[PDB]
Amino acid sequence: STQNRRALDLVAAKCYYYHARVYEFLDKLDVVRSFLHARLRTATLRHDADGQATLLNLLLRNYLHYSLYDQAEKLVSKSVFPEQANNNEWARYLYYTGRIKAIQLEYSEARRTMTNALRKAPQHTAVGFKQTVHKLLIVVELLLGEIPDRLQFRQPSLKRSLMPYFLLTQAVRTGNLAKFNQVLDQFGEKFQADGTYTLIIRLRHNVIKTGVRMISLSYSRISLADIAQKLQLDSPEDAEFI
Amino acid sequence: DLYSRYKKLQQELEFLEVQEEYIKDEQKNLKK
Amino acid sequence: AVLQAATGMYEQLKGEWNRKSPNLSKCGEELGRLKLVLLELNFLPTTGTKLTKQQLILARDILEIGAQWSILRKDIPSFERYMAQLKCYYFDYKEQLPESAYMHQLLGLNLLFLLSQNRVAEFHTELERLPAKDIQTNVYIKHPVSLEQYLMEGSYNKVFLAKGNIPAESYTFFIDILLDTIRDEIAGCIEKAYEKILFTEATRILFFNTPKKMTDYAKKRGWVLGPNNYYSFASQQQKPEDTTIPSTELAKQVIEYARQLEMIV
Amino acid sequence: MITSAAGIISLLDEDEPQLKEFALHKLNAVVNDFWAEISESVDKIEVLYEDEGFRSRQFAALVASKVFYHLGAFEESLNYALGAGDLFNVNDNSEYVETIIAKCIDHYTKQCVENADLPEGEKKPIDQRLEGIVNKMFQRCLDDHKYKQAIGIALETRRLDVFEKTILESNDVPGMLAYSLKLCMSLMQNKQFRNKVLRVLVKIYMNLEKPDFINVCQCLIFLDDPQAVSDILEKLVKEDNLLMAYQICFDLYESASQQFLSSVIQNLRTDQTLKMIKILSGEMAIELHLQF
Amino acid sequence: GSGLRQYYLSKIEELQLIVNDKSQNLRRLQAQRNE
Amino acid sequence: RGLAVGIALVMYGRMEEADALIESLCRDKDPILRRSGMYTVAMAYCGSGNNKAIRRLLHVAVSDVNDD
Repeated sequence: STQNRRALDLVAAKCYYYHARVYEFLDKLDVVRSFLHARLRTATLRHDADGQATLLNLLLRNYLHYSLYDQAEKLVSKSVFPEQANNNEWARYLYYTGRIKAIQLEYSEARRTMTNALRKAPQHTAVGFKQTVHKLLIVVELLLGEIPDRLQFRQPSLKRSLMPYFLLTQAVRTGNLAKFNQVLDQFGEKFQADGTYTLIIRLRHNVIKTGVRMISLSYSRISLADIAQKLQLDSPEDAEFI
Repeated sequence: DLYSRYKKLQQELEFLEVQEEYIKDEQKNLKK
Repeated sequence: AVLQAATGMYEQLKGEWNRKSPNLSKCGEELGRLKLVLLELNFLPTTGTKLTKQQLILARDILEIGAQWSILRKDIPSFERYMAQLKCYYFDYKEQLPESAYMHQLLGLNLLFLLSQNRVAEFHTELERLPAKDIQTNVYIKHPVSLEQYLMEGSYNKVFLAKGNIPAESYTFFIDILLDTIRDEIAGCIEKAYEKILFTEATRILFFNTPKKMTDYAKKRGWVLGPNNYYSFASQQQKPEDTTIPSTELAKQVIEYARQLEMIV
Repeated sequence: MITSAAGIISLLDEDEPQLKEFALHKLNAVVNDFWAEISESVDKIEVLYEDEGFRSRQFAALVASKVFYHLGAFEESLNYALGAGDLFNVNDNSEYVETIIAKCIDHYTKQCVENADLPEGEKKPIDQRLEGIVNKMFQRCLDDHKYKQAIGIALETRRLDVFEKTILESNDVPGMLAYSLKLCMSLMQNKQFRNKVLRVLVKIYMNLEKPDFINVCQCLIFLDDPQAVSDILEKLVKEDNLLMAYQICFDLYESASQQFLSSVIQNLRTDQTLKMIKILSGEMAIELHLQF
Repeated sequence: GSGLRQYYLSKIEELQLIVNDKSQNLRRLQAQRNE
Repeated sequence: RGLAVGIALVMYGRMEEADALIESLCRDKDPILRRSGMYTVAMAYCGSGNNKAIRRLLHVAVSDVNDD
C-alpha cells in the first residue's frame, strides 16, 4: 500500500487474491470489503489494469457471498472492467456478472456472459469453476426458454454434479408441472446448498410456457380441459388464464 | 527535473501520433 | 440518561399503537419526534461493534411500528423510508440483534409491496437477502413469492384468491394496489387472445361483482359492446406489418458487411 | 456491517434539516465503501448543496464531490469540491484530496491556456475558488523548497507572477535562471507567451546584484528589441564596464540577424561607441575568423 | 516534504502508459509497412 | 526552380505566419510550386520541431504525384 511501483501491481493482484482467501476461511469477509474498495480506487486511479480486474472480481465475490446482489449490480454498473485483463480474471467477472444478471431477470445478457465465462475458463483445470458455471448456465438456459446442451451432461467431471440439473432439465422439457415438482421435492436441498434454488422456483412459469408451446404446436384445436390435463394444472378455468 | 521529464514524454507521445499517422498514410499509398 | 429516556416515549408509542383503535395523527407526531431522539443515540450505526444492545433493540422497534404505521394511512413514501432503515436492523447487526418476531412479517410486506409497484426486478433481489429455507417454509415469505409465480405464469384466478389467505392483517393494503393492475392486465389478455366474449362471460374472468362495474370499465378500456352482448376484439389486423419490406434497415446491414470486408485495411 | 446505505439515503428527503445533516455526516463515513448506491441518489445530495438555507450545504457538496470522485466523473467532482470551500482541506493526505487537486490543476491549466491566447474582452474569468487552491498549491512548493516543480506549473498555467516569485525566492537564483531559460527555448512553443517568459526573464536579469548582461542580450535577440540592446550597451560605457560590452558586441553579431543589428546601429548613433559599431557591423569578427 | 511531486509522477506515469501502448502499436504498423 | 527557393526564403523563421502561403503552394497544380511549399515549411519552421509541419511533410513524402 505504501509502495507505488508499477510492476508491483502485477504481484499485488495475486496478494489481494490470497488476502481475501485468508478471510474466506476466517468467515468474516466484511473487514476486507473496506480494504478491497479502498484498494480498488487506488488501482483504478493508477490505471492498474491487472490490479483493478482482480479487486473487482474479489468485491463481486464478497457481495455475492452475503447475497448482496443489489450491491454488486451497482458496482458493475459504474466500474469498468479492464479490457486488457487476464483470461482467468475475465472468467470470474463474466460468471459474477452472469449470476448478477440472472437474479435481476436479465436472462438474455446472463446467458451470453456465462457462455463466455466457460470459453475463457482453463481448458484442463478449474473443474469446480466449470461445474458452478455449468449449473447456473443450465438454469438460465431453461429460464430463457432455450434448451441445455446434452453434451455437457456427458462429461466425466460434470456427470455427477449436473445430475440433479439433468433431471430438472428433463422435467422442464416435457412441460409437465407434476414432473417439475417431483424434482423440486427431491433435489430441493441440493439446489439450496448450490445457491440456485431461487432460479429453479422461477422455472415453474417456464414449465407452463414450454408445455403450452407444444400444445399449440401439436394441436390445431384443443379443449381447455385437455390443456389442464396435459399441463397437470388444477382446473380448466385456471388453464384459461394461463 | 520532473517537469522536463513530463514535457519530454509529452512531445514523445505527440511525435508517436505523427509517426503512426504517416505510417497509415504510406500503407495506403504503398498499396497503390 | 437519554437511553433510559429513549425507552420512555417508546412505550407511549407502543401503548398507543397496540390499542385496538390507534390514532394515526398522534402516533405520527410521536413517531416524528421519536426519530430525532434516535439520532443522538447512534441511529443506523456504521460498522456496528459491541455497543449498547438496548439502542439497537429499541431502534428497530420504532421502525417496525413506523413501517407498520405507514400503511395504516396508505402512503407509499413513508413505507419506503421506514423499511429502508428497517432492513438495516434486520441483516446488518443481526449477529448482535436477536431475531425479531415481526421481522419475517415485515420483510414479506416489502416483497408484496414491490409486486404492487411492478418493481419485479427489485423483488427477487430482496428475496435473495432471505435464507433459502424460510422462502419455502415461512408463511409470511411463502405468500408473496407464490403470488409472484402466479402473476408471471398467468394464474390470475389464484391472485384474487390470495386476498383471503393473507398471512397477516398488515398485508391487506398492497393487495388492493396489485389487484387494480391485474384487472387491466387480464383485460389485455382478453383483447389479444379472445376474438369475441360474452358480456357476463367476462364477469368471473374480470372478477367483477356488480354488472354495472363492467360498464364504466368498458368505456375506460374502450370496448365495443355488440348487439348479442358480445365484446368484439377484432384488433389482430394490426399484424407485425410484414406488408412493408424494411429496405433501409436491410440496406444498412448489408452495407456494414461490405465495410467489414473492405474498411479493414 | 451497514451493508446497505439506502436507509441512510432514506434520511435525505425528510423536511427536517437536522435529519438531512446527520445523514450527510453518515454518508461521508461510508462514501469510500458504498459510493455505488449513493451515485443513484446524488440528485438528492446536490439539491441540498443547491439550497442556500441549508446549514451543511458546504458539507453536502463535499460528500457529492467524493461520490463523483469514486464514480470517475472528475469534472463534476471538482465543481462540487469547490462548492465545499473550507471543508476541502488540501493538507490532508487522503487520496481524494490529492486526486481532486490533480484534476483542479489540470482544469486550471486548460482554462489558463485557453484564456492565454483569448482576447482580453473574451477572457472567461477563472473561478475564484479554483484559483485559490492552485495559488495555495503554488505555496506548498515554496514551503517544501521544490522550486523546479513550481516553475513547471507556472509555465503550464501561464502564471508569470508565481513564475517570477519562485526564481527570486529560490536559493540558487543563477541555477533557476539557467534551468528556466533552457525550458523556455527547448520546451515552449507558443512564441507569443514564450516572449512573455523571456520578458520577465529580462526583469530578473536586470535585478541581480551583479547583472548578467550577457544572458539578457541573448534573450533580447529572441524578443527582437534592438532598442533594448542599444540601451544596455549604451549604459555599459557610461558605467565604464567596457570589458563586458565588447563581449556582448561579439555575441550580438554571431547570433543575430543583420536587420536586428542594423537597427541597433541606428540607436547607437542617435569614440567608444565607434568601436561598438565596428564589431556589430561585422568586419572585425570576420577578420579574426579569416585570420584563424 | 514534496509539492506536486505526486502530481508530476501521476502525470508522467499517465503518459508512459499511452506512450508504451502507442510505441507497441507503431512497431506493429511499421512491420506491416516494411513487408 | 529559382523562384521555389526564393518564395520559401522570404518566409524564413516565420512560424505560423507562413500557414496561409503554405496551403496555397501545397495545393498548387504546378509541381515546382508544391516543392516550394515544402521548402517554405522548412524555413517557416526551422528547428521548431513543429509536428504539424512534420505532419504535412510526411504526408507529401509518401503521397505526392511528383517525385521531386
